[PDB]
Amino acid sequence: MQIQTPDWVKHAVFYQIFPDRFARSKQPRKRLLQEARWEDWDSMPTLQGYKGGDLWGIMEDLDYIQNLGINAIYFTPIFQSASNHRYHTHDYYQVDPMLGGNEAFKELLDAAHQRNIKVVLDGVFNHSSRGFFFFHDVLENGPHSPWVNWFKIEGWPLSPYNGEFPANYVGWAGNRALPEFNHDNPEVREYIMEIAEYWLKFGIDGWRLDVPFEIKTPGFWQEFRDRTKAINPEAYIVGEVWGDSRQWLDGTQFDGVMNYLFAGPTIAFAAGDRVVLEQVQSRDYQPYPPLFAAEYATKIQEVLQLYPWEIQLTQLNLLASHDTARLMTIAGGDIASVELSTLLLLTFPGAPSIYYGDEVGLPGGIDPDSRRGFPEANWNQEIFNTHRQLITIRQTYPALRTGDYQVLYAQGQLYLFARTLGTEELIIAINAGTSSATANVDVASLHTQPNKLLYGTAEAEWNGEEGTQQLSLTLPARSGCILGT
Amino acid sequence: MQIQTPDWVKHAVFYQIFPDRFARSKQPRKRLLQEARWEDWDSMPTLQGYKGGDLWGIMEDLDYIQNLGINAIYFTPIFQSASNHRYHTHDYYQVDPMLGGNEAFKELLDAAHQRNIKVVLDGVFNHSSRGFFFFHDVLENGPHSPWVNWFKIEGWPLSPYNGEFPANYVGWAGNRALPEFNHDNPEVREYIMEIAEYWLKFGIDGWRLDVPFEIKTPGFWQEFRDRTKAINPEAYIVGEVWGDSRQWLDGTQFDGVMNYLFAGPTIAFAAGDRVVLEQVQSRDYQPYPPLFAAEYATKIQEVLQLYPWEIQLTQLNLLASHDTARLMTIAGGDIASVELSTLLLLTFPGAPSIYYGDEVGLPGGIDPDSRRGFPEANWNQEIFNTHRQLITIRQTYPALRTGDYQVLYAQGQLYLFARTLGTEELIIAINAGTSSATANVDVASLHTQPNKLLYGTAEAEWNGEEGTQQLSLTLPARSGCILGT
Repeated sequence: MQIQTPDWVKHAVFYQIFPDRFARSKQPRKRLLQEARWEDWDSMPTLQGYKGGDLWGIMEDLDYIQNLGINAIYFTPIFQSASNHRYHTHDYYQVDPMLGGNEAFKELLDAAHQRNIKVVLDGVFNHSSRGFFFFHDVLENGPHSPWVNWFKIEGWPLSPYNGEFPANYVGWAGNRALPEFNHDNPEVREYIMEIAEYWLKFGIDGWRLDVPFEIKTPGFWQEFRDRTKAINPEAYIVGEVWGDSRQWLDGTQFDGVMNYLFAGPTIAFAAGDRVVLEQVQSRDYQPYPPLFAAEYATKIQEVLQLYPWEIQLTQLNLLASHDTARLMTIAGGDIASVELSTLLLLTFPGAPSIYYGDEVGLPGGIDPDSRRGFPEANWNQEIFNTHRQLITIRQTYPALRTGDYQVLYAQGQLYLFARTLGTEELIIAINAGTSSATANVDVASLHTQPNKLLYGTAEAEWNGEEGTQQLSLTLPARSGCILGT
Repeated sequence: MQIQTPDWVKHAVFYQIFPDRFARSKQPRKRLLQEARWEDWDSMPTLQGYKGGDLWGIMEDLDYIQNLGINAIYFTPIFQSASNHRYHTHDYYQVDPMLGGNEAFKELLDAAHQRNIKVVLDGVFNHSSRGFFFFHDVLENGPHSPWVNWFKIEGWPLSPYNGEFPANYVGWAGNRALPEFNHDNPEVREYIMEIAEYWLKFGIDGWRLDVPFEIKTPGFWQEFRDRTKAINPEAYIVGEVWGDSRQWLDGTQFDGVMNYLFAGPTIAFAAGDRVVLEQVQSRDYQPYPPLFAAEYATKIQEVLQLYPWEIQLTQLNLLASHDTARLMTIAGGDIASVELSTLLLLTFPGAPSIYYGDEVGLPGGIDPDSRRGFPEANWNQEIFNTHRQLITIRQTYPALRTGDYQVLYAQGQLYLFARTLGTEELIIAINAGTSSATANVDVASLHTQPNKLLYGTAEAEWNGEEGTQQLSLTLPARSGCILGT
């Protein structure tokens, strides 16, 4: 049973979207009352002047997305839930009406696919909301309810909304809004597995798993993988696990996780002291303290020799997420830190992921509604071009996607590694220092001699003999470059 | 715009069913987890040994139903709601999973239709439940919720479950479990109209309207009729209104109501003193005090000259309902009262309705779970035959369905009326007394002379001259009969 992971993931460029705040469509939209008179429309305020984003919008902006060069988008939760509480699932079998429901989602899906762009959804199965039917039945029937043993019910009576009282049931992180499921209970296991299957049949391209480490019922995720893969052998399973994910990466559970273990160090190194350290994020990743090329190298090599390589190729690398401060903001505004990080991210083994906004420099606070961006131009044309250029490159050269990863130099604030697939070899260098740097590396590992600047505009590109290759590289302060040919 | 009402209703025999307590199917049923392993089934108790009724059952017993001679069944609420709280709608766009959901309902519908039997559903639109999505959003978002103006919100904060506090929102009959809608709000009007349309397209045969008199937003039910009739010109609209329904019976709203104004008197007369008078029912109808033939005649004639005749023909006559004590029980056990009432009901102008169980004598208390019957034999073969016989007759002779209604005699405890359509005339007599009775009526209204006992076995069937007809009828105590030919 050799380990296998979706090959399309291995060459994909992900784009994480927050649909409620990404884009609202143009032409009139029968948001909720689909069958409503365009005459009585002015009579219905809520629908007539709806504000936040919908799937319509996203679908309409598919041009922009694809132009950036991202071939797969993956959202937060989009199933039916109360406003700005998308994680308090109310109904898993419906897309939220305010987003356009199943009808709109269906159109986005089809639209994205004709363009050959995948779509992954965020599954929240550790807990739901008070309105979730079965919980409701329990709240409406107390002890006499048929599904009391579907949740983690402490005692009675329950105070789901009051506060000054106990609710005698377990809520995610001690909250009475996220009633936790009793995953041990096989019936629950079944209901969930069916939700996964339903959407896969619906035609979605895989699952993101919210806080999948909270669900510890043995055998769970393996079944989740079988029942999922059964429906679609090329479906992508990604757990949002911040930290050592070896428990779920033996090849029988997830295809990979959102690699925060790559995010922290990269920023620790790429931004170092510049890291704001209020926008952390310090449940999620450790982008501190600042690292030097040698510390980053040892840290990165630790990360890379941690999971089976097939999984490493289907890891979802990132620098920002809905749960964290945007990139431009976490770097105190330093463009350099943004260009250098993205450079490492887009040249790292695994699937790179961009948080909508970062390709444009859009800033993002940590909490709350210090966010927002429907991400009006209203950009940072510099950093955007970095993003689009780097993505083309990663799509132009195969070694950057599935090549190997070998550190060549790592001293002071200068870091050089090589991505190599077959005879195609590339050298990537990062000057995280403020002073123009220069390194003489013994590149005896390579079989060729990358001497063309595919990106980065660096100097000291002097090589030499062939018996035993020798290289001298000089890069401007706070810069990076890709060498090829 | 001449008044029109569904002609099929005019010749239908309705059967009111309580699906949760009518019949549970036989063969294994994947009740909730449709896609579940038959191996892990013993692992899922709730589904493995489910108790109460489902639509499967009903569908399976379609033979019995059709054998009784009922051609149209109509239920209580069956949409998603908490157990034994079917009126606390949680989701109008789903049949309750415990009943078999949309998948099972679909099969019953198809099955009933191939047998040429209609199906009407109970619509509860004046209020829902705490779990109803939009209410939930309001409970989860308080003042900041987008649909606060979708309900009747008094103030803040709300205590939807506590009790010792106000909930600052209006609940049907001062209850905090039935959050009332703001029908004035056009958006609400729209959402509802769409629910009606949805199910009609789904292929249901009309709507029963729960407490439709509580929804007083002007123009409501007329729109409800247009949008409904548009989808299906032969759809049946019935309001559950106990009392003078002239407000909704002008021909532009309902096709008729559940005629409690016929139920009360009929029992007042048919059962008189025998009426238990604890099982009333004394929000619903006035089956008291006992009436004499002359009081019943004047009362019945008042009822008949109350609505346009087209509506009278599509009125839903009844003697019992889910909201009231069964017939056999309300008559203290007196079979006579049961046979006489059914006789009047099945020979009255409009659509007759039988509450499942009454055709078998099954008893029914008023509250609570002094009910039940999956209605195991376990019958009353006498009263059943009365029911089946009388139904055949009503289906055999057209005058009993759409004929006119003329009182001939009404003195003491003896009542005689005639149903006449074209040249087909029938005489119906009721001896509500304990002593064999006899009447000499001047039947100069008739053009014929019904002299054959189609039912009832009575005596004194002596007629006479033709210039001016004269009739003498003698019936045993507590008896009735139908005369024809």
